[PDB]
Amino acid sequence: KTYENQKIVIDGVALGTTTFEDDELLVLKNSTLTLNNFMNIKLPAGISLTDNSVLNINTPPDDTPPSDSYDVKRPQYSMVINGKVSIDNGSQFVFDGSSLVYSLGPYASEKFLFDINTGMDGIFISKDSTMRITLPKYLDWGFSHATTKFSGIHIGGTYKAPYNSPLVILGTLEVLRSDSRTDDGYFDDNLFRIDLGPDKIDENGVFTMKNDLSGNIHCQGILSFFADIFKGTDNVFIRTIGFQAISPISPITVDLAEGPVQGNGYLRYNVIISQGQGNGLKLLNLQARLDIGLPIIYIYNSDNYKDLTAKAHDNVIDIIDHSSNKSFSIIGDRKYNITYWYQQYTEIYPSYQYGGYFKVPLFKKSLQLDFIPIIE
Repeated sequence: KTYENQKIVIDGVALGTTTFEDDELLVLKNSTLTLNNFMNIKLPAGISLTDNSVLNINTPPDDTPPSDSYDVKRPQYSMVINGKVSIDNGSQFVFDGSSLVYSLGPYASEKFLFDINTGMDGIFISKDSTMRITLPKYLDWGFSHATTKFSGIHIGGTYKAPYNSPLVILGTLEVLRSDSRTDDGYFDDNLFRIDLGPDKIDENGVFTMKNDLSGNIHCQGILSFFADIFKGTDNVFIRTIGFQAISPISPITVDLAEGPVQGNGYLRYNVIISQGQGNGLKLLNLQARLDIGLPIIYIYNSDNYKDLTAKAHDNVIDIIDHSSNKSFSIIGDRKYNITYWYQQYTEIYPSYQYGGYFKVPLFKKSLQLDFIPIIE
């Protein structure tokens, strides 16, 4: 169903349904389409906006006071877009989920689903355009609290051989929190993980588009990478609270001004990298402060876990593998002095980091850095 030069608001309660389904590609040209009062959006063929178009999705209002037993009996919210996403010529996709307020983090992770999972045609935002997503909030039990259940959203697609799912963000991708920083000035740990990109990238498979991640990328959550979505883009610049490179990533610059995260009485950065990472990662606003824990965590496997160590010189942080004698550096913006220590997980007490839309491999080891005072 195509829409031309129109302004239509489609309303679930007026219509008598909380499912808004469209089986054909949802095409907008010079139109503003608003979807209010829907609990389920299913667009298995994707959306295609152009010529100053606007897709507005607003989670239906809720005045219910946030409670535990309400969260159990709550209907589920789910928005799944498949196929392809295209936003061209100054168009916008504006999702707002602030009306959705949960009492506990693990409940938010199952009663809220936001899944852009495209295929061979991928996600495309022209540099004129914007994709803006305002998240729900939850009141307790965030990333610095108990394990396993970590709320997330996915922006990307799965790989289906031989077709990669491309990610082309020339414009603005912006994910916002609907809650404010705490009264102490920091975002608290009531975060969403933002799974960006595909599960894997076959450099030899087909790209209906090479990836390009040069646009305005600003995510108020824990970004999560499972494939090297940055290879082939120079001068990537990401503003986020933290991130999670579960696969090695190519050179980018990440600005952590919105970190560190406040939770359970302490501050910490949420920066994880994994085995295979090597040279090219630049961090901005990584503060060198004793009251901030875990500036960098490095997850890996080894038969001799002591093989990986860390040392900082001035503003450079070196991760050293003494087995292979290779080393790689993370380049910050201040003078750092660090110590390192280890965490080791087992097949029966595993670590799955902050979770993932795709199944996170088991990293039995974890090299953890911490700030120590600088030698005069």
